[PDB]
Amino acid sequence: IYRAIVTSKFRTEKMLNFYNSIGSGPDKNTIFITFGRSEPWSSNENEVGFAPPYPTDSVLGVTDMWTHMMGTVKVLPSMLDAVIPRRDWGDTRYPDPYTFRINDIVVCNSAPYNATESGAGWLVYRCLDVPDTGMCSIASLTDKDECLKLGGKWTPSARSMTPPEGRGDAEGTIEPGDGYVWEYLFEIPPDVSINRCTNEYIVVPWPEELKEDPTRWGYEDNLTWQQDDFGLIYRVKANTIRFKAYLDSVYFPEAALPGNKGFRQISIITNPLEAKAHPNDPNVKAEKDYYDPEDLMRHSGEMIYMENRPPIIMAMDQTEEINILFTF
Amino acid sequence: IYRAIVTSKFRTEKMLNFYNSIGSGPDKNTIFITFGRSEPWSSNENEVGFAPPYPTDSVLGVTDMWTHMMGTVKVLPSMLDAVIPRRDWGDTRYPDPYTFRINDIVVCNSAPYNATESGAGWLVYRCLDVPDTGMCSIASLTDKDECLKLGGKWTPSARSMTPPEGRGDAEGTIEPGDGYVWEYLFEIPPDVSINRCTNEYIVVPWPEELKEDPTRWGYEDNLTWQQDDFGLIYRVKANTIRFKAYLDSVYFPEAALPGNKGFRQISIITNPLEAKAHPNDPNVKAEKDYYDPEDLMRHSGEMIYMENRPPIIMAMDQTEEINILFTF
Ligand SMILES: [Br-]
Ligand SMILES: [Br-]
Ligand SMILES: [Br-]
Ligand SMILES: [Br-]
Ligand SMILES: [Br-]
Ligand SMILES: [Br-]
Ligand SMILES: [Br-]
Ligand SMILES: [Br-]
Ligand SMILES: [Br-]
Ligand SMILES: [Br-]
Ligand SMILES: [Br-]
Ligand SMILES: [Br-]
Ligand SMILES: [Br-]
Ligand SMILES: [Br-]
Ligand SMILES: [Br-]
Ligand SMILES: [Br-]
Ligand SMILES: [Br-]
Ligand SMILES: [Br-]
Ligand SMILES: [Br-]
Ligand SMILES: [Br-]
Ligand SMILES: [Br-]
Repeated sequence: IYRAIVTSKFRTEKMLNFYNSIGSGPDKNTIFITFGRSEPWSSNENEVGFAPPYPTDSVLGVTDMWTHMMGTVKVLPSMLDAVIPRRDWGDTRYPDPYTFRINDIVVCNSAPYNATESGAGWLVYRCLDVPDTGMCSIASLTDKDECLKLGGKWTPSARSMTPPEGRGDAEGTIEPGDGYVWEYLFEIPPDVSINRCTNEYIVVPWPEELKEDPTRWGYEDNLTWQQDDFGLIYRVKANTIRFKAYLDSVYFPEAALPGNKGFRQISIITNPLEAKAHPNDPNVKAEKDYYDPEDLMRHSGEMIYMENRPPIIMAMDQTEEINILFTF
Repeated sequence: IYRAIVTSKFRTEKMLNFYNSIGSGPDKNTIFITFGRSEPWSSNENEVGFAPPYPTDSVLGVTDMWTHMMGTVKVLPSMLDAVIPRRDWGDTRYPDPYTFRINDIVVCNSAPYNATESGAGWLVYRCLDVPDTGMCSIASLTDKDECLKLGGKWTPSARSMTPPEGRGDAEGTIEPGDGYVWEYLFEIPPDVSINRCTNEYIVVPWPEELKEDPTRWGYEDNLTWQQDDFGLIYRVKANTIRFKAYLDSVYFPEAALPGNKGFRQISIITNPLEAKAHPNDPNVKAEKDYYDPEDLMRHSGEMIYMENRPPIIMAMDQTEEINILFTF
């Protein structure tokens, strides 16, 4: 008899609680990324389009993971980035380069066809309104607000004749005139773009990092903080965390030996405990940065994510980058 | 390209994130439950089978929600409960009352058909093994282990003769004889099974309260604490939280008088702010236990949940139990 819904702001909430929960202390969580394996999938595993087996969400799956674990890397917050699907205004290398949709977060000033204010990093804007005529996804209802009395995912006809520029009005509202409307959100720093961003995704700072260094993210001229309190991740429907962990082979010389067939498994384990002598002892939370699986209480903590992929070669003191996408 | 996924523990992990993120300070959350709208949805709202319209997950939705907010109550941890689907052994008022599957969580000792021990609350066992002979999701798979390794859930053709009793062996194993293995999990105190549980949901203690006082949850003999660290919610794949809160008219005189209109909207705002004298005044995260909407800065916080229902009359000195489900 009751009609309820979890609003998308809940998807962001989860993502935030998770990111905030991480910390040192018994009151906090420590997550460890893990790698391991050697037993090659099959012969034809180095082929192109080769899909290894999915990981088995089961205790046998978990143990089959812990058995092949070769080492562990503590994941700190500075390695987690709230990210959203990247969409550059006019990138014809993908679909609909000029036609968008309401609430679509579009990036600008990242390419010659984005160039709007050199010297600044990528500027990200939100699409508030679009051109009248178009399609309402479901049913029909089309005109000035025919699909705006209910507001269903609406794809317009006419295109964006031009990228929005600057930081809009006090509320970042910009009216290009092409029948579109945008809201200036923020500015991504060069290094962040270079180091953290990708072709698929961009980074959204966290409320905290935003409140501490506003100008850094082109968030200073912003007043919507008097309302959202640095809740940008909320404003752009961010609900995805992209990791960025480097495997320091310099740590372990175990597989940094010539041959090596690399590992094919990855897993994120939360709150694993340090191997105890007398099993009837007080469990200890693992808070160091690295660990030898044997130095870790097998099965301790919770395994929230397992990954299977082709083998990855590791050298002497060669640095290997690990990235994963958690969604909420 | 890669073959990876999130395991069941990830969901539990999210629920725990939510529950633990609540409190004071900036890295924690203050959740309020709002109740509002006195004006009828329509003249037929009091008619049986009447459902109002689904709320709209849009800024308009929130503005509207606020437009009609009558009051808001702070949500305390003691009000949230990790709950899992409830399946009572023997409840012949439902399907498979004697036929279970692997990993099913059954409840015994919660009614005559369950009775196993006066002097103990509900005992929640987990089905570990079942009769070899039976049927399978995919017909062409007339074999346990076959259907076991092929995915499909196996349904034993031989029913469970008697309900599992006691706490079992070392890890909690129990074998009546009907070729149905069981694993005792924990127990549920009356004060909880009576106020917290429902027909389809049984409460499961959170780690800290399982720690704070074990024997209470029949988790005393337990040894898994030497590894899972009171992570019971993980073992049962608990990802749902149930809200138990009370709306006292006494604190909202306005909204109540000998003849009011009631309230038809409930929603949840995380981290709202109190009213400001002026827009630039630093943001004052609202922590009081209850607010009149006017005392809160409109649109502050993040509305992660909305819900509309027929009117609920809020007479003088009468409290209303407001329940809310959250799935992660
Ligand atoms: Br109902
Ligand atoms: Br830390
Ligand atoms: Br399992
Ligand atoms: Br597990
Ligand atoms: Br850090
Ligand atoms: Br286009
Ligand atoms: Br970096
Ligand atoms: Br933050
Ligand atoms: Br931060
Ligand atoms: Br150990
Ligand atoms: Br699940
Ligand atoms: Br947590
Ligand atoms: Br909206
Ligand atoms: Br909103
Ligand atoms: Br409490
Ligand atoms: Br049956
Ligand atoms: Br009965
Ligand atoms: Br109670
Ligand atoms: Br807890
Ligand atoms: Br607790
Ligand atoms: Br205000």
